[PDB]
Amino acid sequence: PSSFLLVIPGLESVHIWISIPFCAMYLIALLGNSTLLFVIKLHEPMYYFLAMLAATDLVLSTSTIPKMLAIFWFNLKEISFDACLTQMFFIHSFTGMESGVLLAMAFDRYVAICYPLRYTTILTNKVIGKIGMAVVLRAVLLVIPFPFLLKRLNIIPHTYCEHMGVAKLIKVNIIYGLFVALLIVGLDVILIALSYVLILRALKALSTCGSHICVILAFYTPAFFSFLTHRFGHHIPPYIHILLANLYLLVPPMLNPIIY
Repeated sequence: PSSFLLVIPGLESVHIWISIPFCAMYLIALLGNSTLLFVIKLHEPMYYFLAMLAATDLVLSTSTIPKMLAIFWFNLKEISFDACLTQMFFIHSFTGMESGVLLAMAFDRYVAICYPLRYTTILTNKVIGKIGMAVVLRAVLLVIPFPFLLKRLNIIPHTYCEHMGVAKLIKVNIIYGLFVALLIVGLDVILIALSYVLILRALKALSTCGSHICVILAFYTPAFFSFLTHRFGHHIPPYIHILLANLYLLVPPMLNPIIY
């Protein structure tokens, strides 16, 4: 096909009033990430990982809001196929990178707490760069097959091209979609838990790790809520499902810069 006609389907009567929270959240996220990157322009590995997280988060947020805002305001609901594939790949790759960055931050905190005297000699600008490149390469490689698999095979009740939503237009893609979740997100939980049990097994030094727990709580718990509502949420009408997905995707960009 040439174009896709995107469509909150239940609340089709009033649409201007719904766009105010999304516009405000996008502006807040953009301003916070811009300030966080500007302040660095503090040369410590943890701050490097924080900067990478902020940059990836900002680029992810800027790739979904404008289409939704345009649909809400200008009622221009046509998206080219190439744009849909690009948006899908960008969204999924940036979610994977964000998870990888969180894992790297946890590792840095562990190596700081358990080895306070060998913290600099172990983490070297070269090794940190290699770790970051490895995380980016893993995310890109694991996100690269999705557009190809979809292109191997016209109304979307959503606001952006989601792979699960687009795939409804079956029994094979879901296996890989579940495998990738338990490789870049499922393994992050295990490694973070193992890096926290080891730290606690080892007071002021334990309070520096407090801010990093809030980010995990604000980024993982919405994911668990979305997973539960995407597997047992049948009685709820679809517009609630759309609002919940948008909120779960958008509020971590709002919360992250305000915490750090």
